[PDB]
Amino acid sequence: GVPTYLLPGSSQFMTTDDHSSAPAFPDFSPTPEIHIPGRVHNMLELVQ
Amino acid sequence: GVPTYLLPGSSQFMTTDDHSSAPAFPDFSPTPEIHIPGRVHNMLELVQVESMMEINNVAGSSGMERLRVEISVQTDMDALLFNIPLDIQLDGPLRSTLLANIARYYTHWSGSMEMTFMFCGSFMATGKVILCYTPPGGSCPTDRESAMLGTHIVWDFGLQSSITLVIPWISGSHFRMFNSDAKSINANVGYVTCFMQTNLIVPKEAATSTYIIGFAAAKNDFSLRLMRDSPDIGQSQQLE
Amino acid sequence: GVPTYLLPGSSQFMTTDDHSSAPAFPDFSPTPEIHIPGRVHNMLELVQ
Amino acid sequence: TLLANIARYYTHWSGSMEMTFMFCGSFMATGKVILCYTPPGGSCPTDRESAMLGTHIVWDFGLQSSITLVIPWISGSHFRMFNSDAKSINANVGYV
Amino acid sequence: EAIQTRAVINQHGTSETLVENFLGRAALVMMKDFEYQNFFKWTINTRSYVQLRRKFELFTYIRFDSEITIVPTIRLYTSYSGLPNLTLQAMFVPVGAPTPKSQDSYEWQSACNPSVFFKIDDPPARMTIPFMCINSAYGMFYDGFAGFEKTANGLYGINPANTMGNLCIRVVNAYQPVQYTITIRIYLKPKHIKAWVPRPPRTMPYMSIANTNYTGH
Amino acid sequence: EAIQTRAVINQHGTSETLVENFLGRAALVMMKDFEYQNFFKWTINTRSYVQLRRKFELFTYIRFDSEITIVPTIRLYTSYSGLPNLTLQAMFVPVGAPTPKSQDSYEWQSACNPSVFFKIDDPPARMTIPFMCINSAYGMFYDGFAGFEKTANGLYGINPANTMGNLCIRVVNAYQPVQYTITIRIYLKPKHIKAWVPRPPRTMPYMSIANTNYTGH
Amino acid sequence: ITIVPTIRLYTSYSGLPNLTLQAMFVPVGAPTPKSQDSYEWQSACNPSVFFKIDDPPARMTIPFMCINSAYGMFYDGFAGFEKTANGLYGINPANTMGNLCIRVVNAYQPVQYTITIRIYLKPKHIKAWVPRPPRTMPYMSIANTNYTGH
Amino acid sequence: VLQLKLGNSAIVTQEAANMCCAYGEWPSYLPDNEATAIDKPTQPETSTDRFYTLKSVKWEGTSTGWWWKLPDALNQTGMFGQNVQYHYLYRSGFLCHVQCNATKFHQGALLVVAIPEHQLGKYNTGTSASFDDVMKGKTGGVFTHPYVLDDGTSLACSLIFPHQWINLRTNNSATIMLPWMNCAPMDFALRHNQWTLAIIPVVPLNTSGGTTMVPITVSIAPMCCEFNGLRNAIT
Repeated sequence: GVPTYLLPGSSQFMTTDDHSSAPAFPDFSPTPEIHIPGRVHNMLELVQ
Repeated sequence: GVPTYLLPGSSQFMTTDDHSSAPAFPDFSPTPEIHIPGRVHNMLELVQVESMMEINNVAGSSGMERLRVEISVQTDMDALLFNIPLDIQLDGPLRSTLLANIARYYTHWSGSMEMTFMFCGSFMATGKVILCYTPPGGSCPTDRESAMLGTHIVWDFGLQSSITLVIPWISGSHFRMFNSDAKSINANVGYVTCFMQTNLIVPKEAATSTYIIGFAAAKNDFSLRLMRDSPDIGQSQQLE
Repeated sequence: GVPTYLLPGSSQFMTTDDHSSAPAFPDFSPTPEIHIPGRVHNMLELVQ
Repeated sequence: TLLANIARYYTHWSGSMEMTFMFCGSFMATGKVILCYTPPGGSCPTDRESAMLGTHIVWDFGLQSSITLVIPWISGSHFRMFNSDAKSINANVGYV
Repeated sequence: EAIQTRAVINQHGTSETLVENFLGRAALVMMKDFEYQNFFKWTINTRSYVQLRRKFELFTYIRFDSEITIVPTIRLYTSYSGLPNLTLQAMFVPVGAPTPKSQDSYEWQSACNPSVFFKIDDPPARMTIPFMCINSAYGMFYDGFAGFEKTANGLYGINPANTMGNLCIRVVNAYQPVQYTITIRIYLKPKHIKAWVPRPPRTMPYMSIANTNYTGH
Repeated sequence: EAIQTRAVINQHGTSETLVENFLGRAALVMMKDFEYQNFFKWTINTRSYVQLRRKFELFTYIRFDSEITIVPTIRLYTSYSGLPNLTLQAMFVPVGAPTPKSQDSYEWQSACNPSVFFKIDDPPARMTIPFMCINSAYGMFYDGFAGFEKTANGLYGINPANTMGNLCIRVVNAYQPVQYTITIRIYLKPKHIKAWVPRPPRTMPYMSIANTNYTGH
Repeated sequence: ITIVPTIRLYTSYSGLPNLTLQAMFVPVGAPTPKSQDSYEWQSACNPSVFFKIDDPPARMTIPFMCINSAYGMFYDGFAGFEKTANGLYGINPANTMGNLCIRVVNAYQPVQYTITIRIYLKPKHIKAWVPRPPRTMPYMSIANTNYTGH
Repeated sequence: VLQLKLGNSAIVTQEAANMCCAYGEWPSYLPDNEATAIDKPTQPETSTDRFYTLKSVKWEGTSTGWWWKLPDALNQTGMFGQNVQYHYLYRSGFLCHVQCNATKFHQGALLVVAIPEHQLGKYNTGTSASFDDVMKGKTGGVFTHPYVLDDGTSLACSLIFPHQWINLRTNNSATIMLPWMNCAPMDFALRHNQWTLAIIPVVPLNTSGGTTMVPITVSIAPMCCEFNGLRNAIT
């Protein structure tokens, strides 16, 4: 096997972490995206 | 999956570990760095800065009086002016220098040291003094003859007001015996001692008392190791 | 993350293991080695 | 404004601001008004003379019904002193 | 009394005000207690708390995947401090499936509803629910009715396609001799956010959960 | 009585006296107890203990990221030796946000203040807080006033831009039947240190925490 | 160094508390703690390890910290010239390796327990010089290489 | 004998103008890439770039030292004072000049040290220094405990700051050039000081048949003043 050792904060749950998770529906194939006008990429577009 | 097995000290928290951690603000974009003058990369840059010594060891002198040694017409040739033990861990003139204060954060030190003295008398005031260097393990001179017999410079402060001494090597550490409670202190690594060669000569209108101030700093070959806690303040008892 | 599973003897401490450990003084820079005569590489040199 | 409502979700803001005014009187209605800008740290004008003495536009709304002001820079944040409970509020960054 | 201070705000870049970062924060969407009804049942929505609802109502159409983290805590009653390491079962029930009615109902073994088995003394459970809506995006606002029946006429603004499903959490372990209360915290982090048609922010207090009515102040 | 010994100190290299190593040591910055006020609240600063303060006051301007490790310990009262495996919540509150006032205050679900959920019997929690100051570097010394108000005139040397934020730690688990005391240790390890304008070291005892006053000895 | 702690209770369940332990290495140039709650436990320069009873044993590596190039197994000399040092034959202050202080961070629990600490030392990167005849006689002390009968 | 001329002001010196640039940096201007993210400052190269000669102070045998805080010393003096009072944002360097007038029969040494961010302290009290204690204007302050630099540090280690020595038997002039010393691109002049020009008599002034008092002249010139624009068009 791979010799590994655990670090501080190993089992912690941080509300701002960025990790992949386990998909609940591995074969769902969601609804295709269609064109909807007025998309917003940046909140700065709202203040102008 | 990956077959893994845990090691000793797997969940331990060592205060000196070097590991990446989870960022709390992944998209903060901190303030841009701007140019600020006088950046410091190495703590060794601090000890090469010249700093004053307390060359006045007369008991009872306080404050600014500790920073200057008085030469008067009453002072007789020859008399001992001041003595500087070149140990940056015991009480002495070097205890107030930047070099000593920084080195108190470390255990072992070695390298060369620069030393400068300034005569702050009047313009026409003139005289001769002898600055002596005693290597480690030697005997500190007791009179002008012994000082002259060793490594020395005959300084005529009437001509030039600044003289610079280059100490070849100083070294020291902190020790603790194995099975004994006896205290171990690093031995002396030499002295720098001043003896009056000729009496002070001043005009009638000038003052009859003058002063000498001193500075000390390390060279570029100085080094420090094994950072520790400075006992300069202390006074803590229960990790309040 | 990496899907991993633990093995038998995962948290054990074997007195004859050979693993790297955490350095207590990461920036100590120990004393340089100097030449000392009469080095011994093999204990067999002693019996001859 | 939308700008204020969005910026209330953030702490530090900086940049320029656009401002427009519209006169909704009748067609033949006419007159003159003075729009003044006071930079941050200045004194708000108290009469027409002080407003004219600063950065300003003399707006004749009889001719054109819309005028646009360009504010050079506004800035602000939220502050909290270290060892004191006294409230800290960002200072004014100018008036129009 | 307020101190009028200021600072030279030096900053640049717009990566923080991205919509993926604006709505991409894991927020607490539900917190419920049950003393060993007898189990946790809650339909997933983002309108439970006013802050998140106001943030989400800034756009008309939003499409996102849902990341759910379940943080359980147990407090005992009356006498040691040993919290049992119970096993928990969180099952996601889509809209087209029935939901359990009791602790030992038959739906807990559905084999089509995804379920997570996790322990109290373990890291919190976490699973990602994809975009399951019948439409291309969720409708934050709906100006219409579900149908033509008189029953639907009392359901203005409710689009049945906008429901997100049910999260049912139970304690698989049987009734222990001791008495305990389980607190469940549900954290929702949207992923792959896409938003359309921004709207004026809400400026008035909410009067209900499904009608956008307003009252004074 | 002291033994005058000596050794031939043989060493070279300057990598140890780097500023990144001089101030880059994880030091204990706070230690507080609370018996289940009722929770841990403390504004982050490096002047709490005299040693670290004296080390940091060797420079005028320092810019660094903060690494925080929280080490909790629990001791019971009056009768088994079973320490409950409680869940802890440490939330970092920046300067522009309000701080909680009670155990169950609304700010614990802020969704914008980062929070860490960790257990007693787990490895200590650890998170990195970046350089959040409004200026390019923290000011170890400030020769000025916050404002012009008479209130600010009593706050010499206090720059509101130098505050680092608040760390609030609570026990999410409800009140257990047993009585326990929680001890919290906060360890701060600066990262990416940059320092400017070195200063003479402090040689005199400190008289307060925010004025650099001095007294005898 | 690997630290293996074990705890045995007294007088009544078999539940061993999962206490937190703190092992700190103090080099020769630093003071050592005198009590459980002494100030040196937060030295911030002495490395410390926080680990739990029910975890894998703590393990850390201490480098070659001697002032000399190698440790002296034998020293034919004295520390200094003082009369105090004359009673310390064979003791070289440069050969000390440091102190290991281990405490229980957790406060006094209501129950009574005894903690046993086992310290395991595994040398690494060994270099040895000048082999010597093996010891053939019983040791009489720890720091003098005295010998007695048998 | 040379002259230091800046704008319409000139100072005659004793050729000892070996200028000491603090931290080896000349005061230049706010860099272009640091000005895009903040308010755009103009460059009033007006009479602000002249020497301002304060009132001469008396050096006696019991003097403890004098300090001046910048830009507080010039906040109510001339065009610089006007621009400070009318603009809310400022950024400038400085060029401090110190001169002494003494005969060949006088003695004494002055340490002219420019201390950045000198947070003044008190003695045997917990309350911080009041507003009047710090902001002393062009009159300047007087050291009470020069041995500790009035802040608990050591004057002995103050040599690490940009400094010059005035030894009456060698020279009588000191010139320290101070760049912008702040953690922000620009700052507020009215309630924050960047430098503190201190003149501590390390060696007391002494004489037998002299005047027992010599004057010390301090001249300070802002170098690269920049203020917020007060006339940007709003069209």
